[PDB]
Amino acid sequence: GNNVVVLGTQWGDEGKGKIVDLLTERAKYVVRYQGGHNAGHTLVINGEKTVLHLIPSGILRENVTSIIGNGVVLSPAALMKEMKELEDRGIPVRERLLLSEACPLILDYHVALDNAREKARGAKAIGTTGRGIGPAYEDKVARRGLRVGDLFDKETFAEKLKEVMEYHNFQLVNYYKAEAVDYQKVLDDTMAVADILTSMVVDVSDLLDQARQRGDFVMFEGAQGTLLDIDHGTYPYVTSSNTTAGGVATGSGLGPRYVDYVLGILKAYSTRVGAGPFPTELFDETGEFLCKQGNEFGATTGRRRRTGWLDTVAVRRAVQLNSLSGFCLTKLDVLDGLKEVKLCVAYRMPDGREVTTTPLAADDWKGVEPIYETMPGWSESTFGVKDRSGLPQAALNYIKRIEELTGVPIDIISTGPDRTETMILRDPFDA
Amino acid sequence: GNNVVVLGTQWGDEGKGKIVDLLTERAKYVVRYQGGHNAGHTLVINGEKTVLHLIPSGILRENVTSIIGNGVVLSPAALMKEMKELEDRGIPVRERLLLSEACPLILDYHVALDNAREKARGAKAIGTTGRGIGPAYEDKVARRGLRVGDLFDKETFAEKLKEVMEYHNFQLVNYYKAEAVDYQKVLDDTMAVADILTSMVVDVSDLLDQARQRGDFVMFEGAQGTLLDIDHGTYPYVTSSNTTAGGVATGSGLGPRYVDYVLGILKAYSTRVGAGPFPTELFDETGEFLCKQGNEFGATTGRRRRTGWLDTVAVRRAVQLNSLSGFCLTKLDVLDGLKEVKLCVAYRMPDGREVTTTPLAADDWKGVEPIYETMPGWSESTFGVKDRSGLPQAALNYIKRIEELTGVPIDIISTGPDRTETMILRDPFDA
Ligand SMILES: O=c1[nH]cnc2c1ncn2[C@@H]1O[C@H](COP(=O)(O)O)[C@@H](O)[C@H]1O
Ligand SMILES: O=c1[nH]cnc2c1ncn2[C@@H]1O[C@H](COP(=O)(O)O)[C@@H](O)[C@H]1O
Ligand SMILES: O=CN(O)CC(=O)O
Ligand SMILES: O=CN(O)CC(=O)O
Repeated sequence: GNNVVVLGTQWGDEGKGKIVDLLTERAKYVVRYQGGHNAGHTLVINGEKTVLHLIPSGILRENVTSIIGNGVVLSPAALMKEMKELEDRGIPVRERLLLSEACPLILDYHVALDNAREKARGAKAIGTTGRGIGPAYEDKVARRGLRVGDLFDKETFAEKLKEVMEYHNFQLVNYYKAEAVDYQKVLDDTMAVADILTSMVVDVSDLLDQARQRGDFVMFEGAQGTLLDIDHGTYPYVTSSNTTAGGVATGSGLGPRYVDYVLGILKAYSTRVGAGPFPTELFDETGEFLCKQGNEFGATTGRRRRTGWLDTVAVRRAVQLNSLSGFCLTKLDVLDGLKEVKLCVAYRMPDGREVTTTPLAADDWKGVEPIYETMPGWSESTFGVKDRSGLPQAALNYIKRIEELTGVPIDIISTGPDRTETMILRDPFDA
Repeated sequence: GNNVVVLGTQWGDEGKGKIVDLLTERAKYVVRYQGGHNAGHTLVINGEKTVLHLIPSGILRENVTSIIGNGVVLSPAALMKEMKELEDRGIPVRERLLLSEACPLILDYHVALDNAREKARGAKAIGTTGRGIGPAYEDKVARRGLRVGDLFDKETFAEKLKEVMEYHNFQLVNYYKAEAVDYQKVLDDTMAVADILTSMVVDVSDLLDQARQRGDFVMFEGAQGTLLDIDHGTYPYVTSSNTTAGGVATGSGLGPRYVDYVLGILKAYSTRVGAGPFPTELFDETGEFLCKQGNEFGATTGRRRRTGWLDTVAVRRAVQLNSLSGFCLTKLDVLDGLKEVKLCVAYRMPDGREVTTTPLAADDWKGVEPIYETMPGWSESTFGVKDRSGLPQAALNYIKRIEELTGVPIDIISTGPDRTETMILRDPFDA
């Protein structure tokens, strides 16, 4: 399919950046349909790293026009930050990148708010990345926010800005007893980058309609993961946007009927950053082993990531939700050395029932325990293996049972962080 | 296609209820994927009216399970209100209707907030329906809201409720100098309907996955219209959810790849309720004629609706956005008697350019004027005509040029408010 969707089947941090960069070879466009700079999509070409946060993972490819769609909450400061960094490394970000005038803006006050609300939660803190994501999405739905296109008239912007900040500060100071963030300062910072963004502005939905009509290879890149969906996730321990493929047509403008292949990025084991349910969570050396080996530390915050065995149940939901066409198995080599391996095949409900369906809101997950199928590990090395013939029978079996369990094929297998340390058993643009 | 989407191509009030009720004949399920009780979907069977607001338009059909998906913001009070009304007329609402535990709740404080913010806008008021829609969607994205599933434990609910209201009231009283809405009262009202909703709760996304796998006829019903989309609409004069087909997979849980046919409901002329851009707006007898004849008055508020000629440009956007498979032409008989007819074929930009693409945010629409193609009307009557042979050549021509202009076929033509006063030139479930 020309229009391929690559998204996180778990809780984010499955390894999407690498796959977007990988598959972008034949693509003319890469589009982010949601999230913000809360992400940390890491690219490694020949061993040279690049951590992307807001910038689409097709930024290091001459042929690709990277696009930040309307669904995405844009932080002027972060964008400017990333560009220079890439520009200093030979990537003409401004010739490659495009953005929607529809994109919500994230400003100083959104972070202050993001932090007050979090603190306000005491023990019940979500573990948000503290980037004003939550608040930015709020102001939007409220029809009170600033989008990219408001910079079109700096006069009315400053007026609109004064009004909105006037409002937020009363709450910051008067309710949260927090300091007020200054209007003139945020104004000054904003209006100093205004001209840049506005020049990257294009009609994204009309744009993609033309590519589709011509048959161009479009790649929509997701951030976060299925279980962090604002609707379908473990509410309220979720992100503020829709991380399920449906957010593709809403935050890009593409016809829902034009999505061709939904590629699910599946890490060989689970991880979570931020508070929230996680059945297959391990608190033993096996879980610490995964931490040290998969190098599970937040790429935006640097927070230690919680680890666990693969959960085919939370995954099976992701499957149905995104109409996944196939999987890309990431970090399988992190399993090397393990004796026994475990996938979660079902959940034991607190009332004694056994189910193969996940609960919904965070509360509903309470006494839910995991049922596993233990499998033999493999001492052999898997790192860098670019073919199955090099994958040991166990590894191969683990993979197959996963397909069997989910009914979805492991189309690509990633055996290392570098672009080349991978296997494409089926190409999404082909099949 | 089994999975048919029926949505508003304009600004809502195109006549969706009637088409949902119409086409539901072979459907097992009807799903609302967004909106709230801000809608007013009117059904007329043999001349008997039923105004639906939150209840899906497949509620008067024995064979159909009506579903209110997770995208929908649910007002406990409105639901209870509608049910009794239908129950008093022989519709066993509780045996027919199902709802998602994921659904956001709308309470007293959301309306108070909705009204303060509106007032707060002075002249720049949006013209919201004042049903707490805006605020309900806000609390959700904020991860501070109450969803249906919180009623699962009334103890923690009351606690969660106390906290949220505690917060809103400080702003109502302290900022907006408005009265505080009482916690115990809202608690009392809520907990008095708690058991009803919770018994209609089902797993909607898992549910629809099974129907899809079996090949059931599913009907997703939209509310509002394409130009009221929170992202793609005339921001901030929009609604707080996504009225484009992409909101189908996000507020239902259906795989974006499972939508089969997007049916666009197109009224023969335009209308708008609430503030906002409307190029083809008429302020002359022709525009008043349409008002009196199409009986254009808000079905939720009873507000006089603004009228205008058909705008193929605002429509052409809707087309691309929703990947429309076809159109259903509504209210064509309202045109009877007119001498000349006019469709908007392009816009004259304020800088002198001529475009066939619509601007985005409300501001961007400023000096935008419409370019028309005038056509001969028809004195003949069109009301009740169930076939083309009865449609006069002019009418027929108006229809064809519309297809030509948009590149999408008028699959169904509605010649009156009653279920039977229609024409299905192509059935969506068939083709
Ligand atoms: O890209 C990400 N990867 C993993 N977790 C994330 C990512 N972005 C946000 N989160 C989680 O999203 C939740 C809410 O934070 P938000 O994105 O800051 O609004 C917390 O559990 C965050 O850790
Ligand atoms: O179903 C509807 N039909 C037509 N206009 C609507 C409908 N629902 C909301 N609106 C418009 O939506 C805008 C914002 O109001 P909201 O839906 O109250 O949040 C105003 O222009 C409303 O008139
Ligand atoms: O790659 C992104 N991170 O792991 C999320 C974070 O640091 O919060
Ligand atoms: O049918 C719904 N109305 O026209 C909207 C309203 O009354 O605001």
